[PDB]
Amino acid sequence: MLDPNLLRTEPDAVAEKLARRGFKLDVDKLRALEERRKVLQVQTENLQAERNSRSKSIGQAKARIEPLRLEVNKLGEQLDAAKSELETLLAEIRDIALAIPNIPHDDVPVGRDENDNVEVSRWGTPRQFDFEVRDHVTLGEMHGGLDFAAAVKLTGSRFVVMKGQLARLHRALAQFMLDLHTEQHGYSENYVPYLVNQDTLYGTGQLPKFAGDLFHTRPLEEEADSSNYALIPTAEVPLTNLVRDEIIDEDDLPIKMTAHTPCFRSEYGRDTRGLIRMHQFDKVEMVQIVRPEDSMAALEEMTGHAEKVLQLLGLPYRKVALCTGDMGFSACKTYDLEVWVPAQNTYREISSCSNVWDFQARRMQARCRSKSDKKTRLVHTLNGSGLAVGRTLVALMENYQQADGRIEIPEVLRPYMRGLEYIG
Amino acid sequence: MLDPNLLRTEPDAVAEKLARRGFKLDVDKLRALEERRKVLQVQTENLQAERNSRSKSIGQAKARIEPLRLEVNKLGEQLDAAKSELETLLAEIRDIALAIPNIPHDDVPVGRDENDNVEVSRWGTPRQFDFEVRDHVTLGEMHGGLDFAAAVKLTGSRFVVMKGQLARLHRALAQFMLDLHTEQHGYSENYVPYLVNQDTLYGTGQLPKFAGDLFHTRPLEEEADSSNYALIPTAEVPLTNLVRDEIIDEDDLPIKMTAHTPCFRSEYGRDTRGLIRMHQFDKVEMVQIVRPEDSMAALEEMTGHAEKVLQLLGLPYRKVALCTGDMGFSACKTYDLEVWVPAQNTYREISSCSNVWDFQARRMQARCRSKSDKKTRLVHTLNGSGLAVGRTLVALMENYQQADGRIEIPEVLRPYMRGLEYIG
Ligand SMILES: Cn1c(=O)ccn([C@@H]2O[C@H](COS(=O)(=O)NC(=O)[C@@H](N)CO)[C@@H](O)[C@H]2O)c1=O
Ligand SMILES: Cn1c(=O)ccn([C@@H]2O[C@H](COS(=O)(=O)NC(=O)[C@@H](N)CO)[C@@H](O)[C@H]2O)c1=O
Ligand SMILES: [Ca+2]
Ligand SMILES: [Ca+2]
Ligand SMILES: [Ca+2]
Ligand SMILES: [Ca+2]
Ligand SMILES: [Ca+2]
Ligand SMILES: [Ca+2]
Repeated sequence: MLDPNLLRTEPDAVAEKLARRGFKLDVDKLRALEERRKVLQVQTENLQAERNSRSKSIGQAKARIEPLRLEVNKLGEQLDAAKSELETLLAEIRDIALAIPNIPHDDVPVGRDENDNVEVSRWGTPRQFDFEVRDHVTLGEMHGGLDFAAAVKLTGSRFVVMKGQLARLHRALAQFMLDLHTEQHGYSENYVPYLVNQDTLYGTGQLPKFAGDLFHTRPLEEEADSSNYALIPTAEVPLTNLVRDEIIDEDDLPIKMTAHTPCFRSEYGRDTRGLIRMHQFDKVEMVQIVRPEDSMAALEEMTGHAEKVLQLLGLPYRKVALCTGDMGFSACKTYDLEVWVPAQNTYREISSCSNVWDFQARRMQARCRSKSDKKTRLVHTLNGSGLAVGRTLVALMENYQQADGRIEIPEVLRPYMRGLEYIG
Repeated sequence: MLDPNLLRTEPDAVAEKLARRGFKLDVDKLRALEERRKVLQVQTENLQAERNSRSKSIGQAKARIEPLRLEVNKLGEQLDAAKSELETLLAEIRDIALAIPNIPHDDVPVGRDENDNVEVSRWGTPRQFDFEVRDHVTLGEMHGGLDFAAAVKLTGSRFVVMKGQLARLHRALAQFMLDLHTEQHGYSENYVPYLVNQDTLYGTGQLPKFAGDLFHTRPLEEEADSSNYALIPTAEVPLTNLVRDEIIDEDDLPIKMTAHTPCFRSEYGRDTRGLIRMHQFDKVEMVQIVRPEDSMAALEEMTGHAEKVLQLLGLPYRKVALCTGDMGFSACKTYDLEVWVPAQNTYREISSCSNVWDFQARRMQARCRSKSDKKTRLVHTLNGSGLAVGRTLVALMENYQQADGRIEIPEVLRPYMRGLEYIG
């Protein structure tokens, strides 16, 4: 959510910044609804005042009454109707305001799509192979460790069953990422719900615009009106909402959180084969709750935390600053890490690191204050993959493959694999 | 599913064994539907034969035809109607047969409920405290590590947010269990889908009788008729279904599988406070696919594997043989492990270990064969908690608490906690 006062005082300037994302704000419709809202607000608050007054006239008459009793019930009918009308108009203005993406930061290059994104840095040298490169799918079949057909039988398409040593390697990856961020990077570990409510989804921006990208659960019989849940598309959703309706002491900031969770999404034709696009995938998420003036330094730090995973694993990658047209809804500034994928002869996204500014903090009412201060202010929120675990397994398998199909275990993972050097 | 031939040849003996579970099989209704089914089966298969014959009369006439063309379309109408009627009757017989629980094994003591269960063994001596025992909820609040209120905000009741060192301890527990079973007990590790289809749920016995105990997901827009899924209530569901529609070589048995997953259930008034009853909980599951003659020896072995977790963690427990009236739907024989819970002054279930016999194997069409053999036979299936991770955390916190609220880390977990001796 954008600052309502910023929409009221600078709508054409807001519209101009949003135009860079390819988003067209309907200033006229929004203005026409807001002008009508002010008329109905006055009518309603006048009705509220007259009802409260005639109610008080009854209280002093019933102590010192049917003609006044009928008048208060007639006024009560009219006010309830007036409030219902105003609330429908408020919901309509809300539907527009909550579908507005975040204003891009001035650091963000202007562009229409992913082809306009700018490479910032590059690390490592993609390996030169002495044999024909096998993809992770072929390697998974050779070890009998990645079974797509069994997952179609159990569930359907875009699911996988991992078996044996490759399942153990996938686990070792998540353990290594969690230990790195909690031991070296200052993140606190968390176990979170994998099902969340509507308030949580509005808070981080999945609602109202991206309901179709979620798996929704039908309400429970014994919880009929309180269990309309959705599976989390990322640990960012429950972790960021931990500060919803909180006033944090500024001395307690930054709040750095990490979690390892399955991620459920329903986004065809693109990446039909393998682990790249899945309905369920594991991801080690990093979330930072910071002071408004520290968010840009925190973005650089958190991106470096995700880069450290790829460097210790010895996986060559490139760092890309996303353009205005390729950014996600909540982001004001994003860096993507793209890992070398040998069988695809290109770099593929493995992490997305964002500064959300006060966008989710406004929706959530997540505030901070210095003990002295007469008023609070909204915090800033940041989130980044450190990393997507299935895509790391793809990168690891393809980059560490041996001529016979054996997978060399990266040195940093060997302590997590009981010192094992090769799979197979 | 029970053997259909066993219901046809010994219905009163089947009914008598089921009576011990408190289940009343309607032999009369089942017999009346089956007698009618045989009448409709003859009528239909006669219509099939006459349609196939008159179709063949057209093929030889169109080479050597309207009076015969009208006759085949009239017969086609009648057969489609006859098949539709028969299929409705088959579905009705199926609804009864698929709601029949498993026949108890003769080893199982006869009883009505949990008060008729028999203690087999006991291990360890419950600790005597020099202070008032705090429950895990109070201990969680003291460390700031178990937050129920934040989970209500994120989702609703029967969810938890674990923060910091207690979240790390919960993870260390699951890592220790997985390593024990894969390194010492001969189980192969697996990554499974946490959403499953209707076939999978029928296969392990959740369907048709326990749909209300599940969280169901609404179908996806782009997968309208193939995505009616439910969240898994246990890793037993996807793991056991891995052998659905398979013919296994008997030399490849036993197939021993393990997985660590969240478990989603919707079962009020009982265990309102804490981690004992939750909508989401982690569990390390053990599944065995064995030869029919090895299932009873496998039950003893798998129960010992779950006991080994509690012994290495130094958690006193009791082993209980469940009576006929306290067994779960699929089980023919079950042992429950009940861990000492200091704040409750009793033993509480932490594991349920079952021999399912050929019940799920029949539903799934999971078979085995010796290379010589002219026919196959159904395998046996077994499943057991090694263990429920949230309930292990309860047991660990309460049994290892210090006077000031500090949690002593059990010796076997110290390598999984970087050598840390105490939380706090
Ligand atoms: C398997 N798979 C997918 O199917 C889709 C995405 N990803 C990876 O997830 C990373 C993070 O996704 S995101 O870009 O939408 N950003 C977030 O979720 C934020 N909370 C930051 O993590 C992508 O970069 C993909 O690599 C999959 O792995
Ligand atoms: C948190 N919580 C619950 O809310 C309910 C049960 N449990 C534990 O789960 C164990 C296994 O559940 S079961 O008895 O239904 N059996 C199975 O699911 C089989 N697949 C074997 O694991 C119980 O023994 C409870 O300890 C919870 O922890
Ligand atoms: Ca501080
Ligand atoms: Ca992106
Ligand atoms: Ca975001
Ligand atoms: Ca063998
Ligand atoms: Ca039980
Ligand atoms: Ca069972």
